[PDB]
Amino acid sequence: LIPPSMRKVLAIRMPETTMSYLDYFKSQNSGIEIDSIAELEDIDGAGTKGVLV
Amino acid sequence: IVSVFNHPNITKITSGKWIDASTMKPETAEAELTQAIETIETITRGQHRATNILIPPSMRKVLAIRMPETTMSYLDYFKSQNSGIEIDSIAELEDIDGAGTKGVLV
Amino acid sequence: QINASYQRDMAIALPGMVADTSKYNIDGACVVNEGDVLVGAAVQVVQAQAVDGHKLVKALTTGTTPYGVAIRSHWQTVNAQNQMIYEDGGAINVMTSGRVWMLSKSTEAPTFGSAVKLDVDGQEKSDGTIETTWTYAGGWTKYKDIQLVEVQLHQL
Amino acid sequence: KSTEAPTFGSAVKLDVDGQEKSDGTIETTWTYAGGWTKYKDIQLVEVQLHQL
Repeated sequence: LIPPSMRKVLAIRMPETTMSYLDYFKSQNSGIEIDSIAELEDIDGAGTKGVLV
Repeated sequence: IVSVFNHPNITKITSGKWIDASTMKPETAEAELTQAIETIETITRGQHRATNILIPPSMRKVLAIRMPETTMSYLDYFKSQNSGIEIDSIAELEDIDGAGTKGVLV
Repeated sequence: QINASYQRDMAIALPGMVADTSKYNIDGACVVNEGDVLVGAAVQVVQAQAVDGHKLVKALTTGTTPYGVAIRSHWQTVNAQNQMIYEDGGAINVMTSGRVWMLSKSTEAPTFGSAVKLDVDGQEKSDGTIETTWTYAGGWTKYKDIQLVEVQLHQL
Repeated sequence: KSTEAPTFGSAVKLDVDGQEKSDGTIETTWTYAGGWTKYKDIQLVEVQLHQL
């Protein structure tokens, strides 16, 4: 689970190729679901973000 | 009567110039377009998704550049990552305030 | 592409809203006189009819004593200047005891249980002049740039 | 914690622990109601509570 504002980080294409980081990561790691939860934007009340695995 | 560029409740984004003295920047355009789409997504809390883009007719040359060390272009990559959107050109966007100011509408 | 879900929080209360279901009391035999009353602002009694039974209420003014706070109703109110008011010459709801949300002119949270300070126009505000015997019930929230406060009202 | 019956209508005074006392250091606006009963070495008193 990742915050929605970090969805664009995983969509950057790797250099010298025409696929994103997320596609390669999903190909390497089969059977794992990645999703976004807006409650992860602020985890302590000061704007700090977090990722939950 | 209030125009669509002067509406006081819409979201305006300041941008770095895509063309700076005949120096194309094909990554800034893609970054700002993605930012605008994500802003529309996150401001209505998921109830509305962007579907149409209108760009000046003179900026279609920026989106036709081949990405380095490959074949397919920036526009093709953008469409592949954001299938389901329509991009068009409007001549009313060449000038938005009478002094040469350009703009993009999403 | 990966999905996302968002979350939003409802507001707490609105001006002239009964805070909770504690012991309360509302008077509905009162009639507005010479003007109109904003919902959520203090009122005062100018004259009580001896034999007819109705009481004449109007917006609070300097050098007077408040009697109650008008509360919300979707039937006995009219929509004017983008707010909800009670017009002249009509029945009014005046809450004389209990917890209620009312408009404020202050800037900082008040201390629990202290006395309530009133402004000249019938709205809550610290360091005011009009003296009251009501208390603060520990409520301090804002609904889209409108400042509200929770007040405990004792019957006169 | 007292030993004498209270007078009806008089104000009640509490103790530091939080229990009733005939001569306490905490002033309170409550009232006595008249009842004065003991249940197996425990002293009870009936108090009328007013809203703050």
